[PDB]
Amino acid sequence: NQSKILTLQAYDPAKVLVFIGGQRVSGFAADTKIVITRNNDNISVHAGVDGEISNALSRDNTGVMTLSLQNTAKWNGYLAQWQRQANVTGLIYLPVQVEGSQGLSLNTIGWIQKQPDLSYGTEVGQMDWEIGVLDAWLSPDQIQGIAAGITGLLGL
Amino acid sequence: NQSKILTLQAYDPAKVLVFIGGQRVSGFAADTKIVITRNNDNISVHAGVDGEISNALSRDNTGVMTLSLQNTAKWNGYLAQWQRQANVTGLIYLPVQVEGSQGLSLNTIGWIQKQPDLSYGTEVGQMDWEIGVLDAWLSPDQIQGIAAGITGLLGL
Amino acid sequence: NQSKILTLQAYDPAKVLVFIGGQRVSGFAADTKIVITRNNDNISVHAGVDGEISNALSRDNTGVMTLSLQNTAKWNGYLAQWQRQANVTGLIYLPVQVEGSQGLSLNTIGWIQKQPDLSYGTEVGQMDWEIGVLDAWLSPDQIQGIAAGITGLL
Amino acid sequence: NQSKILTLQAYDPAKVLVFIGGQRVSGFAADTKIVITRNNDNISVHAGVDGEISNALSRDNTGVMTLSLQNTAKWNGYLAQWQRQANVTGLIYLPVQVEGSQGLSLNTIGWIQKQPDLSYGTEVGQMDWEIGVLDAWLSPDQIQGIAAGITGLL
Amino acid sequence: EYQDKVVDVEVSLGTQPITVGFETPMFLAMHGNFPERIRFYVSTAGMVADGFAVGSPAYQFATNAFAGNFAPQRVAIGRMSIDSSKVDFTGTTNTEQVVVNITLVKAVKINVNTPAQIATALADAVTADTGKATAVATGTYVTVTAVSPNVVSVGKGAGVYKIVNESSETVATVLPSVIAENHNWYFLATEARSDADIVAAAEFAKANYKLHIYNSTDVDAYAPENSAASVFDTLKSLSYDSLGTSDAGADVDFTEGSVIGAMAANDPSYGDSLHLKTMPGMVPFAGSDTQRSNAWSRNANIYRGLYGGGSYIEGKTSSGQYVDVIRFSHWVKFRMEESVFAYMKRRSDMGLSMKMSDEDLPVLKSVLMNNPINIGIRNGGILTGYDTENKVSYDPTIIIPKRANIPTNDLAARILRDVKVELVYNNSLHYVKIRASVVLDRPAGQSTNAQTPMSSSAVGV
Amino acid sequence: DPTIIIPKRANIPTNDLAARILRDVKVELVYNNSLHYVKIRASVVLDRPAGQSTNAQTPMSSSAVGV
Repeated sequence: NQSKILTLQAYDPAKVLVFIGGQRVSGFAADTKIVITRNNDNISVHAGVDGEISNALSRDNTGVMTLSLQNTAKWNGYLAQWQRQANVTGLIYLPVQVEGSQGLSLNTIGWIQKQPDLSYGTEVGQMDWEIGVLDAWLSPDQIQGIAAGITGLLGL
Repeated sequence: NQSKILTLQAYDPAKVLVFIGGQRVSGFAADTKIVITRNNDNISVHAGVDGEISNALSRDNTGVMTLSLQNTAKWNGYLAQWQRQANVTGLIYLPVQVEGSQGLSLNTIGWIQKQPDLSYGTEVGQMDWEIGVLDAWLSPDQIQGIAAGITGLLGL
Repeated sequence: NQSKILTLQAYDPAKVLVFIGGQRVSGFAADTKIVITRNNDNISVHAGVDGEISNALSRDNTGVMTLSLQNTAKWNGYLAQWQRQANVTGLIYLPVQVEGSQGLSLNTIGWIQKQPDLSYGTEVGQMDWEIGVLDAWLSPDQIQGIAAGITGLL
Repeated sequence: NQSKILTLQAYDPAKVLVFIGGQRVSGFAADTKIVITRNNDNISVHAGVDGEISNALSRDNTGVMTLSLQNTAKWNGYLAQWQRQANVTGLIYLPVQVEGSQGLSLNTIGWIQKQPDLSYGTEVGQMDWEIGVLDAWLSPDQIQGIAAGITGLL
Repeated sequence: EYQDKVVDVEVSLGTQPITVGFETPMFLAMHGNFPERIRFYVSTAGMVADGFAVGSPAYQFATNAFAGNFAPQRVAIGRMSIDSSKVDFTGTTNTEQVVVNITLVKAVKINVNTPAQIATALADAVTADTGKATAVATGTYVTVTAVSPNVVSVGKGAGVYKIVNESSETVATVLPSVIAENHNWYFLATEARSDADIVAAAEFAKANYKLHIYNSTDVDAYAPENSAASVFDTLKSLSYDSLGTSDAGADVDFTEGSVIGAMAANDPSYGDSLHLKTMPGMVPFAGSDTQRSNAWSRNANIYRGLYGGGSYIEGKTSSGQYVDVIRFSHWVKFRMEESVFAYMKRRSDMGLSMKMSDEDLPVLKSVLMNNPINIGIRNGGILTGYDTENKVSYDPTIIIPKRANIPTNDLAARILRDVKVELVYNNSLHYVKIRASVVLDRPAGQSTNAQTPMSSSAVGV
Repeated sequence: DPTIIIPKRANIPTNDLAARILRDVKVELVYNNSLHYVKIRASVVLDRPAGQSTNAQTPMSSSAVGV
């Protein structure tokens, strides 16, 4: 076969929308906006004494989301104030939504995990917020023609 | 959307003021003045046996502050004399304040943790003092329009 | 087929006005006058092993504009004084507008990035101040015609 | 439009006086006489993926000034003796002032950084002493006019 | 003047304001809104300010002209004296008739049954509404007439009917008068759409180098070729040149404006034609496919819809020549007169008037090649190069005589003659044919011959 | 461009040579006028302005019919 264009419109980093609490977030830095990862694998395998393989689904779905920002963005102050308020009162849970472009998306409830480290140097620094999320299953959503494809897979 | 300037005035490294005991500190080196970091995460997560997630806030807020100086600065002698005096008598706690420019700031009480290592070589060396601080929560302070933004976040 | 002249008006370098902060700049050196370049490619391509290819749009438009001036122009002193003032106070952003004669134009906000070397010799030298711009998109405002909608069989 | 002469006085290389330690330096070589350059950019830019950009002001003004002298000038011996004396005792800092004819000037504290190579051939050679300066900001003191306040629509 | 503010800013809403060279059309309507015989208007709003009623024939023509992609920014309106007016209801309608009507500004209301009842009802409302206008129904239509020297204008809207103005002044006699006041108009359109009136205008335009356009609702337009009962047939026999197209709304919307709106700003120098151009306001032709064939042989162009849009098909004139060729001929004539004339005046006003000698006549090659000819080549309207079959070159030629070759009589009259020029026109593309093929499985191996194909058989003697 | 015209000795009356005075030197100049007043015509669009004309030809600068 010959070459083929995977999509019709190009992936645009500015088209990726990040919402925390209900407000869009601006002030990203460097060449990595967000990184979404899980904490544990989906299935753990165990060997047997006579060749049998037993698989067990995992029931933990927490994950981490690293947000990279410049230290000149007001969202740094927003997050710091939220952290102080949460420590004082107790409310720590806020909604988190990420609308990807030509890619998977996320919609769950998150919290602030670890405060980054400042570094005042010659250039402008970078702060990386770890935001933990309850459910970390990515959703096809915008991508079309998925319902038909799912029923196409065979298995026994 | 198009491009946008995050701020109006440029970040200036000399505008960052560091105070220890009540005197400004001069003699920084290389391309990193100070580094502020925490010791533990803000929240630790635990998995359940049926999908529940339980979160626990941390009650420890100590941190570290690395001060980079040339070995030709008098503040090296100041810190050495203070260390000897503290060892002899017992008073080790002194105030520490850092006033950042277009960034987060700090105001707490600190102490001297570990003495750096000298290295006499061909070029002029660098000594890094670890200063431990009681509270390491960064404060928006100078940044304006934070009180209104904090009340804007939704959550349940 | 006969050769055709492109534009009915000759390209006059004196019609390429440079405005920094609202003042016209005079005292340019020989050879080139203005050099405008971007910093990164507009579209990046991710080539696949099988053959599928995907592209991404760059969101960074930082560029560098080079101004060449003679050693005897007052604008060198102007730029030095502006550099000192911006250093002491902090405000470093000023408007920059370039109007082409028969070509593209430019209008964004710029700043002084690098100061040039100063040589002294038998002849009068040249100093190239490096000015950075927020966005480096060239604009075809002077040319008349709307065919972008007409073009394109995508 | 008519061509305009920039400065009413010609640029005379003999009016560019160099003062090191309070003495005038004589015996310069051919082609260039003084070369003054900085070491790092004045403003650095942190480009963001989304489009937000932030800049920082450099706090380092170290520079290198290159002096070219003939092999038969006494100032070579002067510099060698000064180098030896600074090595044995320890004091290495001396004032440096450069006065331009119709251009920018310079006045800071300098030191000898690198000694030049010494070649011997059919013709009289050239040796380029490298002098470092604490600050490399050029000053428009000789030119008269205050328009920095006038300029600027920031 | 006194200005209270150093800087003044006018702020408006809706859009930003739209000036180019264009040829104005002239529409010969029937009205009495001014004593003049020709007036220029720049917008529809200007017409109603002059007492023209919304939906009137003059208003409908103007609104369509300004809506084109090549619309002009200034139209011209003729004037013929009204004797009366009619509102004809020879057609079913089942909705309120909002018949706009203006004297010297109301909107009559009607409700609906049969045409006789609605026609009578309208006349009832006109009376006792303003006892200085005449209204009387007659069978299936109402006649409206002014009782006094008072401007009366009947409009249109929300109904299914047509307005038919009438006048005693024939077109053949009015036209010599309107041209007297002003001659700055190129396209000619006429409201009076009788068979004899249209033919009279066509003869006039031909002799005055104007372009004549007319729509027609005649059913005979697409009738069988044998039936020569349509106006299109009459013009074809006379070998006149006029652009006519069949349209159902020709007498209710006056779609001539839409056709003109696509030509006013189209300079002929590009050689572009009316094929496939979009007319914003006409309706696609519906008559089967054979009916389309009949119209084509009639030189009666149609508006036809394809692939969701509307497309004007072929601009053949009454004589059979394509319209783009006719416009080119007029463009060549006009732009050569001005170019030579404009050069003589630049010399006559300097005191150094041009003189008939071999040292001055040759200069014309630089004048003619400059303004008219060179523009055509740049825009692609004039072919140049070489022909590989006829073995001739297409380069334009210009021949000028010599003083020794001019008869003594002409020198006395001071007139030059026998200047000759040649040009080649560039023809657009209208139709295309394709011969595709499909292979089902494993076509047989091709010939393995690997020699250069000989271009001719050896045996020829 | 400024012009300067100077006469010739043959064009000077005999009387002026006795008085030793020259006359009729003529000069021309053009003044440059500053700006005092300015007017602006701004406009505002509310929603989806209609599609513009698709004409893509060079705009003819004059009407053909002028005679």
